[PDB]
Amino acid sequence: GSHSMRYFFTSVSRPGRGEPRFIAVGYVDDTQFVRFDSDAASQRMEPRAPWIEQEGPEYWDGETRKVKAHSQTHRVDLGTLRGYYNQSEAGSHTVQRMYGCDVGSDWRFLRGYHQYAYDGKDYIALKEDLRSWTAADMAAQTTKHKWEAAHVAEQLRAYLEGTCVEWLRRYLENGKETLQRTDAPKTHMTHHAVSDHEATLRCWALSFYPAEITLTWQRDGEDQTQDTELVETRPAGDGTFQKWAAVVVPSGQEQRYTCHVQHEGLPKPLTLRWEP
Amino acid sequence: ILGKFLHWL
Amino acid sequence: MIQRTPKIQVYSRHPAENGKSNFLNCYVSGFHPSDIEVDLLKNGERIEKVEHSDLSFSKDWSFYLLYYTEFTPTEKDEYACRVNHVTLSQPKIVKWDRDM
Repeated sequence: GSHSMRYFFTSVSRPGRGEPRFIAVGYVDDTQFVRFDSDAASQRMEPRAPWIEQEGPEYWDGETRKVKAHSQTHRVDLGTLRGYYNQSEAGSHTVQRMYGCDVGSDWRFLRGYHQYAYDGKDYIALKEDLRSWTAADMAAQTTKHKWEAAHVAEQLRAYLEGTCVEWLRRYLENGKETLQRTDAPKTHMTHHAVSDHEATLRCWALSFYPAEITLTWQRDGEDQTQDTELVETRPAGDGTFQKWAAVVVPSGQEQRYTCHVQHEGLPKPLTLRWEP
Repeated sequence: ILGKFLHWL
Repeated sequence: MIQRTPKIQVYSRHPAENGKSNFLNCYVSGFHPSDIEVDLLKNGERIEKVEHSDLSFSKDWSFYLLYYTEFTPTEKDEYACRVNHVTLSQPKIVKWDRDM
């Protein structure tokens, strides 16, 4: 069904020694396809997925011009925010930006986003209407007023509804074979005796894509979240993902518990049991 | 593709 | 300004079998700010050739990074991940468990 394209940007000041670290990264769905790092020798936007290598020199030149511009605005934003919040030059701060669009299974525009954060706290965000801004505090309200007069929302709407989508489609058609694949998780269960009176059952999902997944445990067919543990979905280093879910149970009662796994590649979900 | 964005906070 | 201490996972890319080449991974996530030191260890010693994903972040603005390196698990060799961050008053070492 749905797909997304997402660009993320991070600048970090370095009070001591020169200009800020700038790192930018682009994704479609859960696949990184592009990157820039102000500290790398190349000083160029670099490919990070095979299917983007096809694109021609004009493309990489254009993208490079623009990431550099983005980093410049961040460079000045750091100074601007030190002013707004009245902070010293001592101490390192962080500006972050993300933007992108979503499309549905029909590949029509579904939703757009554009947000900033200062030191890990929401600063300003475009609202779902793409006309209006959410501004955290006096500082962010200053920015909001600046942007209202400079017609930034219009600039963003035009990108998010048009360009963002047209290029998302283009990407999904080149390297169709990586981005429109679904790899159903390979699954299995393990058992470990915790103590004399109990045991943990751990339910595994491996080698799957995309990352969205749901692992659920039941007892006698009733949803259980008491005495369960989930781990954050994590990358195997090869384009796929991993997750496990564990529950601790009285020993001798393993048969009463089942693990249910839901994923795009499993239209009918799996259930697993401890085979003694 | 990146937005053609010259925006300052 | 807020600070979130990293979560850490240590694991292999494929299920481990002694004597089969694999990849050892250290995923650090949910942390802020971005500066972080991560080493992979073998028997307590730092492994010099380790690669890492490019810095990215989640919906809550917290960062994540993947560090990795080729390896071959064995009966007795011990691999771990050591991490430092402003949030930690001393490096945190997480040993690799074949089954987490």
